[PDB]
Amino acid sequence: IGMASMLDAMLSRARIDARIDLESGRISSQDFSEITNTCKAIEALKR
Amino acid sequence: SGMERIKELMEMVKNSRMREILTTTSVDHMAVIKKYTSGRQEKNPALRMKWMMAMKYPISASSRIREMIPEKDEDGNTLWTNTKDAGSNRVLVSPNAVTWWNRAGPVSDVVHYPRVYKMYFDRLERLTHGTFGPVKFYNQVKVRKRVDINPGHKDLTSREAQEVIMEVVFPNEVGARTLSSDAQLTITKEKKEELKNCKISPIMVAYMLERELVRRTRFLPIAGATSSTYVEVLHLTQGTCWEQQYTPGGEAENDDLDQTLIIASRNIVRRSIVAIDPLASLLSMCHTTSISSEPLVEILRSNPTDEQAVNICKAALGIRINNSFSFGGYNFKRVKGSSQRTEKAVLTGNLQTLTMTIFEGYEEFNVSGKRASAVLKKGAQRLIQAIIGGRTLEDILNLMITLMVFSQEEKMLKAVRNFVNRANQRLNPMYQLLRHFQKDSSTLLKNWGTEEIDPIMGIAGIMPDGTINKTQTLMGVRLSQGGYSFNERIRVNIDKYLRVRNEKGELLISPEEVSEAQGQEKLPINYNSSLMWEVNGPESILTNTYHWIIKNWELLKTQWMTDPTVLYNRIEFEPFQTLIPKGNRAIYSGFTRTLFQQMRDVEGTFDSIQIIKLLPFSAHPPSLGRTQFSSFTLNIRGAPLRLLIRGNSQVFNYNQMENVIIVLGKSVGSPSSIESAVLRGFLILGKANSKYGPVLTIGELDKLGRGEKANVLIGQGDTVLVMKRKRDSSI
Amino acid sequence: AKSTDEELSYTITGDNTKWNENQNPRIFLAMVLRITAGQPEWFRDLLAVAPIMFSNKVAR
Amino acid sequence: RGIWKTNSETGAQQLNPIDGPLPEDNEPSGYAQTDCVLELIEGLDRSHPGLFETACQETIDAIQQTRVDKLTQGRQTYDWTLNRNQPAATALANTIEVFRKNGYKLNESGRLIDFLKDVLLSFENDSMEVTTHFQGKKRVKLTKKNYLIRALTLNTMTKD
Amino acid sequence: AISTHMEVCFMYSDFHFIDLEGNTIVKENDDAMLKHRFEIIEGQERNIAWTIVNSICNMTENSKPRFLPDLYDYKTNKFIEIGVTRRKVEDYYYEKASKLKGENVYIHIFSFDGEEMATDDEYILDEESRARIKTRLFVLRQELATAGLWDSFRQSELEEEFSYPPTFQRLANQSLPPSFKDYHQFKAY
RNA sequence: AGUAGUAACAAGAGGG
RNA sequence: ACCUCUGCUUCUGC
Ligand SMILES: CN1CN([C@@H]2O[C@H](COP(=O)(O)OP(=O)(O)OP(=O)(O)O)[C@@H](O)[C@H]2O)c2nc(N)[nH]c(=O)c21
Ligand SMILES: [Mg+2]
Repeated sequence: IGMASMLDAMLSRARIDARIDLESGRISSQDFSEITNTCKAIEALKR
Repeated sequence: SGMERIKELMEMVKNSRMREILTTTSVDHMAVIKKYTSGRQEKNPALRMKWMMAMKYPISASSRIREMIPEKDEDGNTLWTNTKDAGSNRVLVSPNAVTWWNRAGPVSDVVHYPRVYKMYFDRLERLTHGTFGPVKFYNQVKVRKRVDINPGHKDLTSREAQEVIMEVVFPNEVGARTLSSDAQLTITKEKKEELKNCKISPIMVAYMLERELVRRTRFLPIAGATSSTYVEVLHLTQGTCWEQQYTPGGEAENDDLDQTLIIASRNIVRRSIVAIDPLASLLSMCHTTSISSEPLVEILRSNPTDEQAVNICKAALGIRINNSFSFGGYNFKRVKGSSQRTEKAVLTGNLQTLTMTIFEGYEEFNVSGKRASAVLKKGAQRLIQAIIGGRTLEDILNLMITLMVFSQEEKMLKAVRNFVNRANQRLNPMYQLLRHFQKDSSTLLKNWGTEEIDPIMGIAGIMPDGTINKTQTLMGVRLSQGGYSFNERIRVNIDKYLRVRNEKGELLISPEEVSEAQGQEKLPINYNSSLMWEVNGPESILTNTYHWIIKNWELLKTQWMTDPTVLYNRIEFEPFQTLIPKGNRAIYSGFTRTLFQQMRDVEGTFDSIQIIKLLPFSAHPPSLGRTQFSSFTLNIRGAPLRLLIRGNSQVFNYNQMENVIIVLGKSVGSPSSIESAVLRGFLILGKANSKYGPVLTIGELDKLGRGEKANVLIGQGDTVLVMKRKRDSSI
Repeated sequence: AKSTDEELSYTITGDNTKWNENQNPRIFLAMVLRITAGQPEWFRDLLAVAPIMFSNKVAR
Repeated sequence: RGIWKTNSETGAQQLNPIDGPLPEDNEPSGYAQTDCVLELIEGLDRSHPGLFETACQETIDAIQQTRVDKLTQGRQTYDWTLNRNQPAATALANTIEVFRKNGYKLNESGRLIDFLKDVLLSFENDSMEVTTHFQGKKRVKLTKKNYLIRALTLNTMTKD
Repeated sequence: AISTHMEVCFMYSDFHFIDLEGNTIVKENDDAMLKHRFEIIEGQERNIAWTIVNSICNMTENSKPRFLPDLYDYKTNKFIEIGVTRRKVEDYYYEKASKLKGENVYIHIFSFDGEEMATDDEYILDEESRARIKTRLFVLRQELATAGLWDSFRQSELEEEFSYPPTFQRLANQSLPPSFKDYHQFKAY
């Protein structure tokens, strides 16, 4: 359920998932960078 | 990780169309576009598959197949192609690719399979460890009932299963609402543990968990045990003319066992009351009966069920009883007084006639419980006052409601907001009025009232709320404390007629108090008894009795002619007596024996079909009566069937064309104008006659005289010429 | 059970001819309005739509 | 033997047999009588106190809860945007899309009843615009009448 | 109110990070070596917001709040309600500490004057950082005031509908038994 | 011709 | 004369 666009929903999921991944040990910083960065590119390309 | 998915997304968003779609499609609207298709549901899949399986590449597979398996196999077969399936990026492949993968593909480990697919694997386990008895051949009515079809469920609603599955498979997507129940939480823990690291598709996990957790049912013709482990193998255990005795591997629910114990005990009690020596007969049946090959005696020794029939059996066996019954999960023990069962009609708040039993009389009740207790008082549909205690206010709540329901008051009757299921089968009234007021007290509490209780610095109060109040409460409701010696099992004695008394000689239980409800056992009962038909059930009492008469007809006929009273008293007719309403047994007997004597007296008017039909009704000390009967009532599963004295009925009819007697729709084989055994003290001569005056009812033949012939609406639209006989026949 | 022993009982094995071709949208409009008597007008009008559309239908 | 009228909106010839003359033979007849129907329904209400009210309250609850996507369930559906049959979901998608392009989008709520609102409001449009693929793609403007006739259309086929 | 509240929220977090070791820090670059101190929850669509809440609670085994908070702090591991009010920081706090009674949420009210109020008059945010918010609020109330709109703003902080539009109404009128002139007459009958 | 049976198939569509 | 595509997709409801 949601009024959010499919894209905004996916971006917010990726961000939070990458954070918990990091502060659980599952993911390194040089991934967590790559994701949050990719997210911001998508963010801008959306613009 | 989440590495490659975001890269993909990045990729997609570079494309303008996809970006438009992704930016202008809400999450809600995704539901629509997800099903957007040019492909239609195949209308004839059987034909289409036969056609396509002739083709080189009928299967559609993910494009990644192309990197996962060789294009050709050792034998020269092409296994995949680059042709896109219409509407996707899947590609067209050969069935040879499926076999290839199955011989030479990536091997996975399957540790989770048994756990994810437990519902299915459990079926096999129960079969692998099942035991077969022999096959018996007989005709038995299979009555269509809603039954459970999936053993090992957790009795969750679809809401609660959803909530649990969300926590197990998709915990971060749960949203606001999290799990109330401790049942939910303990299931979640277990499943989380069993299915950790699981790499099977979460679609299959969720699908399986949902199938497994929710109780599912179905309407099926079923003659025997209705438990789900039996339903599961109905195809194997039950045929049109046969039973394959069988016991599934694994343990029964305590709930199924308890339920069956009650049914067995009631059947035994009801059969025993009609014997010359009830206690002797009950003891015999107790000592031969088994449930799933467990002796009933052992079950009765070790089972805590407190129920009237169960307690009669326990008394007979020298087992100590708790003279209590359960209602809504709480044990009730009446302290003082008593009341009366009464059948009367009740307009509920739904605006509905619903005419089940009332309790009418003074009754003090001590009520134990899980975490709660109370001192309910009850008159006639009255809550004289209920003082409730417990660990939590919560535990005082459940029981609080239960007790208002139990009261039978008009304030809960006219407060509900049907009496049957959809198949129009009657349901449990004083348990469903509980279920309703369970999840919605609202109306009840604000339609119950309140009370201004004195300062008496001890007896608190509960309001039309759940709130606690100082010197107010609900109408007759209190909150105090009190309530070990409730559970103490006492030594009792029992007389020849099943009356149970304490060591001081006080009447605790009488057979007439035993519920008349004819239930269906969840587990197989074998009486192993000469006092019970081999085939269980009321319908089978009917078919078996008539089948037995017919097959023994030569003997029984000569006994009818030479030695009637021995025939009437034969033991094979006692089960059938339990189908006849208690109050009618004697008059029905009297009527029957008189008709049989008239048949003897008026020579050449023998009729074997009439004798067979009426014979079971002879088996009770007869009483004198004036009453003429056009039918006898039998009670079959709570519903009167009427067997017509004259000719065929739905219950019992002779079919000329087949030359068979049909009883509730089952063949039980086969063996002048004057009818000697239809009216007592009259003969039917033949067709009515206008030249003998107008048409009387039966109940107006009253004042005719020897030799005097009338016209009678005798039954089923017929009018016949009768004659009041000149002599009489005595019994 | 509800009958007396003196009554005849017959069963019609029954089929309706031209069911689809003889039921009428206007009649179903009446049924819906009657069934929903006393209910909120928005709901009544909502349910009445289908019958009204059927009264005004055309076939390809 | 009923009454003919011309529909103001579609121009359709419309036959009304209701409260018409009573059947005169055993041939199939459509001369149903409103007052007789209402008597039967009232008789049924009497025989089932509270049934209509409850069934109505359950329907109201459903109206509130039901999502647009409920309409994705179904088989072949006449698609007025194509004047052709399509799977239900595709037909739904097409209607939603053409609606929003013509300014009807209460259904963005995601609730079915808002789509129903859109449907009725769509009939006020002077000129519903759709696109054909010429025999390529091309904008077509339907007259109010064209659109209404399509909205009220049943597609027909033979039963195999 | 919605734009205002959400601006404060955004200011509260933007340009605020955590190290490789893990000490609160401020920065103007806002960049792939550090990590945001705060999760911003406000502005997210409700379902997504709850997704974020749940994800965090599952990582910490923090209990889940009854209400949707505005932020979460990865340093103090608290959820945060922001408030903005024309009336009294004094009273609007205890208005919300009510709403959130039993919860475990740092509250942080801000008035348009400047003066603020947090939990246990204890601040998890720095002075420079709160300065900006307090300032921004006043400068907004200034832009509100000289626009004519502060006096307006400082005084705020259904049955289902379904009817027939004209065409469908006309169709309804023509779907009746023959004696009736219109749908409303028929419905009354 | 044949299949069929109240209307169809007995190749269709597109390019050149 | 060749080339290409197609074998439920202008036609299957509740
Ligand atoms: C409402 N009840 C319940 N009850 C006793 O509790 C028993 C169990 O209640 P129930 O749920 O109706 O079960 P039961 O009657 O066994 O069901 P069935 O006979 O249909 O199988 C009843 O048979 C009855 O003896 C009561 N006993 C007394 N004295 N007064 C009451 O008001 C009530
Ligand atoms: Mg028909």
